[PDB]
Amino acid sequence: KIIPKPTPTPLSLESGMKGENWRKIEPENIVVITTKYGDILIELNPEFAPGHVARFQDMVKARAYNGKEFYRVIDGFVAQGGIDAEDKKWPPLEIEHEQPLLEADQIQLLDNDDLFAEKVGFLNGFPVGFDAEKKWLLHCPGMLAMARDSDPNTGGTDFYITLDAQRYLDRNMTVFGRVISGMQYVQKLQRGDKNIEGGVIQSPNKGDEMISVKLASELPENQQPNYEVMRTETAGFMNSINSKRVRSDPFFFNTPPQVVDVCDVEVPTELV
Amino acid sequence: IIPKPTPTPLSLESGMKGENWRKIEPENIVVITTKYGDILIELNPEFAPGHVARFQDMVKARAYNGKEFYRVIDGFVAQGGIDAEDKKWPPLEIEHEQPLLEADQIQLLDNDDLFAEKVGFLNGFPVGFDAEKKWLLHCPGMLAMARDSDPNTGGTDFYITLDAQRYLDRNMTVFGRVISGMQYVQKLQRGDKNIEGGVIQSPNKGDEMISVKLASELPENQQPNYEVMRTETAGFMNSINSKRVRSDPFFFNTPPQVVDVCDVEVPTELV
Ligand SMILES: [Mg+2]
Repeated sequence: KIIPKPTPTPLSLESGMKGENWRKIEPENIVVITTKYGDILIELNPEFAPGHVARFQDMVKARAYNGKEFYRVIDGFVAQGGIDAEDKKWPPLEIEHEQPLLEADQIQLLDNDDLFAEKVGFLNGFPVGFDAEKKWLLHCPGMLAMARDSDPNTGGTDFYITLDAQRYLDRNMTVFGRVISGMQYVQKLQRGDKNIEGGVIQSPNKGDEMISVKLASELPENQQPNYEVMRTETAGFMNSINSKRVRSDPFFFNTPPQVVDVCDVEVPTELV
Repeated sequence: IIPKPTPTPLSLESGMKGENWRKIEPENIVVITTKYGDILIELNPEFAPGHVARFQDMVKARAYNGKEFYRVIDGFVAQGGIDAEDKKWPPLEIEHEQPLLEADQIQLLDNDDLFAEKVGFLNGFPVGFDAEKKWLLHCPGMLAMARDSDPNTGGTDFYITLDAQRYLDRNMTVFGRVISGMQYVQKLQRGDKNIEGGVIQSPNKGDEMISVKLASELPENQQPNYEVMRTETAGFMNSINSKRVRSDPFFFNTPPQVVDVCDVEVPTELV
């Protein structure tokens, strides 16, 4: 029995210690992956993939990922990890590769070209593509998505983090999170070889361990890492875009083009 | 200021792989030994002969041995070098671009690019060009020379791109590409971009370049022999079209027939 996708919920816009131009990340949507290198922190996105977020939370709370491995890692591509097995406790999910575009959705359009989509921009701090009917998350670097088999509804336990942009995967995979801290540790993960079992790390060697995985909500509040994200629908966010397009430093005797790759735009995200 | 010399064409000596491949000359292979493993880089005197010669001189003088990747910003660049003033190594004239030659056999990428009107490949390197000039692209895993605001101030300290930094194109001397050990570059100790521009702070130190050598400094049978596919040949198109045309039923939404010039992998093999 494949688990059907539930209805999406827009991300909370609760004001934080910062101005009304920022939103609090809810603690249940913060995942802390502890590796020997340090902690990888991820913001989950139930606005695009509520079914996968719920599943991920369940597995994390159930300690299902503790001691598991990033068993498949290809440099410059993705770092993939999970239970590396089928478990009757965790049946497959319906794919959540895109969502209906809603009238309430406040997308900040990026007013320069993109190679893969006619329209790209930002929605609640996440990079997105959209058309008249649909919206989807972009496979920018540091995005969390669910691995699957050829049939779309086969994902549900094993995930990957993008090491570089993989835009060709857009609208074919369930993206349900983004890295907000510790991306450097993802980059330290033991690599496999793409020409050997598709990057699966081979015996006698094993991928680096997920020593523990928790939700911030599992910690007592006074130990919870408090994160806030700039609201990308505000005028203040444009600077984060115009700083990369308009480069006036005398360093440049050849003025750079007024263009920025949507996946290079950094959304202000701060620990509070 | 050391003036820039005339560019020199890359060797097209055929290898074990055949006439559609070229051997990389050992003098144009740099081996950076880290605690993680070896980073190998192919130098490009076709674009930056002056910087290549300088870099070769410093490597042979063992000037980089025991030095650090002292400035590293995740997703940006890993910068290393002597991190000091040295009278032995005066600044070089910038080599940020070269005249486009009719003899240049550029393989044009026939899809859009965000930063340049024409992009493609020249002797296994990503390039941009117009009517008059050609330049190397700041794709990931490219080696370039750090400098100050004045163009002719580079010459000792270099950086390796961790991700594409195309906005730097035509403003910096790019003079090499990583051909092996990119994963080790990604393991390098990081600094913090909001603290001294990513310079790693005491008591911590950047990871050490334990040794830096040219392959040519080794005896022939210990030299790593690398060959690169000639990008002007028809065989190279697959490396492009494999990523543009994805017909696998895995994709129920067929990807657009487009590839970022910096995502194209030029066949490069150890033999
Ligand atoms: Mg990139």
